[PDB]
Amino acid sequence: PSWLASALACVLIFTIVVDILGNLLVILSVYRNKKLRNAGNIFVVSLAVANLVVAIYPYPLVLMSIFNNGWNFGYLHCQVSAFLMGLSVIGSIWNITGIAIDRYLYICHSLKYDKLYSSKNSLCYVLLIWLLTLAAVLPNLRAGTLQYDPRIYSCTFAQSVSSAYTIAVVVFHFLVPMIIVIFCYLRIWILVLQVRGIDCSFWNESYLTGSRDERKKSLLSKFGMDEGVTFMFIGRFDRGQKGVDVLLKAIEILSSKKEFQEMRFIIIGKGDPELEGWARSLEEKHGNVKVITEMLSREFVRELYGSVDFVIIPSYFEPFGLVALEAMCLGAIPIASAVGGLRDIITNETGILVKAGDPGELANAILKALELSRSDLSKFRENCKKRAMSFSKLKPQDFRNFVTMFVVFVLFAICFAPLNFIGLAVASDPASMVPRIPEWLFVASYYMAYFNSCLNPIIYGLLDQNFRKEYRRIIVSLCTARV
Ligand SMILES: COc1ccc2[nH]c(-c3ccccc3)c(CCNC(C)=O)c2c1
Repeated sequence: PSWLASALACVLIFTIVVDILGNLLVILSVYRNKKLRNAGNIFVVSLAVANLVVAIYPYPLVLMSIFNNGWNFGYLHCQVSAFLMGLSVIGSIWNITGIAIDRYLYICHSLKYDKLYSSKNSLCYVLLIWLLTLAAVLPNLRAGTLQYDPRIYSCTFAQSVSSAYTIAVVVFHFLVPMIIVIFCYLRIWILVLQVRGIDCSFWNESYLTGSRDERKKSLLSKFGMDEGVTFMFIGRFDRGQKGVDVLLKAIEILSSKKEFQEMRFIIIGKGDPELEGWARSLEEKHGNVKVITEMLSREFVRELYGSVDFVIIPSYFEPFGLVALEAMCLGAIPIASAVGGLRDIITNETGILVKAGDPGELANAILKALELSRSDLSKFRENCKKRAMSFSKLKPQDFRNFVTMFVVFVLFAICFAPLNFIGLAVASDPASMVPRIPEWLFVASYYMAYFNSCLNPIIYGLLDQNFRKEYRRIIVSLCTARV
């Protein structure tokens, strides 16, 4: 239809104008604003340079080609314009990966140190990204996989020339970065929820009265057992979640060992009546095993964390693991499954890590925990506290920039997911699938991808307070005369 042709031209005109003005504002703002002048934003400047390239030479030729309803320029213009569109779109996905790693390394640095993370080698990594993308786009000139597509009025990467090239492009320059970025932002989100989650004004040693040795002697006395190395579990009783069954099997393995006499176990929780029986059975057979099926208050749990020597976390699946942080507040050394969430909290100096679902490896860990002398235990406890303390320090920070960068990525993925999905579909049978795929779907997936080249300036102005203020600062400074 006549309107379908002129509609596409509007989209490109809009994309071009917004891209040039908007990305000039992004590059200006970063070098103008002191807060935006960080080296971690070098990745944002190269991304704006990548976005700008397509609007000066390739996109205006595509716009002219709509009106000509054909390629009226040379084969060389068809090759160079197709090439620079490659450099831009491949450069931008890798630059987005660069930001995703930079930000994940920034949160980790602020957790371990009081000094601000300085992305010192950031400019050196941007030079590797453009060497990586130039290495990926350049083989296409000799392969002859760049040609004109009448359906979208442009010269681009033809997905039907050779399926091997298109499969590799979809795998290495879309799926691989996707997995890396999804991993970076997932690990960031969990660490923010842990920062949010902890309460240092509740889980605080100040509320505990005497000495640790005293508190423990008193706790054990109430339970009717002598002084020993005491271990505690606090969780639901279930087959494949919190792993009280791995702990129960471990207590059985240790009951034949001489070293068991020196051990004390406080198992707290409820759930499977079978796992309740097994636990009550070990309680009757051994006077160093105590089970608490009742529900205890935060206050009493806080006293237990400040008395017991170790907290066992034998979980199969533990997304956040606030329990470990809560225990570390009151100097309880955790022995926990090296699963997600707990591996982020427990460092090698602040606890013992074990492979989930192995009663043998847990039994040996408990034996290793027993062999630790008072002196080693004091440093371990001190470390545990310095680790909990580093989580709560990040509480007043502004986590808005993480959201803006995440939105910049999410929108990139939406714009390019159809193109890459079609890419795969065409790769399966280029001869058969070129007609079998709808024309509206094809034209939409290409112009959606083109539209992405103007989105980042709009996002920065809508979610980042600094970019919003600076955009206005520049606009006025150029349009308000001096007299
Ligand atoms: C591999 O070398 C090149 C070379 C030139 C290229 N130009 C484009 C492209 C630019 C803007 C919008 C859509 C596609 C790609 C991306 C091509 N991806 C797919 C799935 O066909 C490209 C790749």
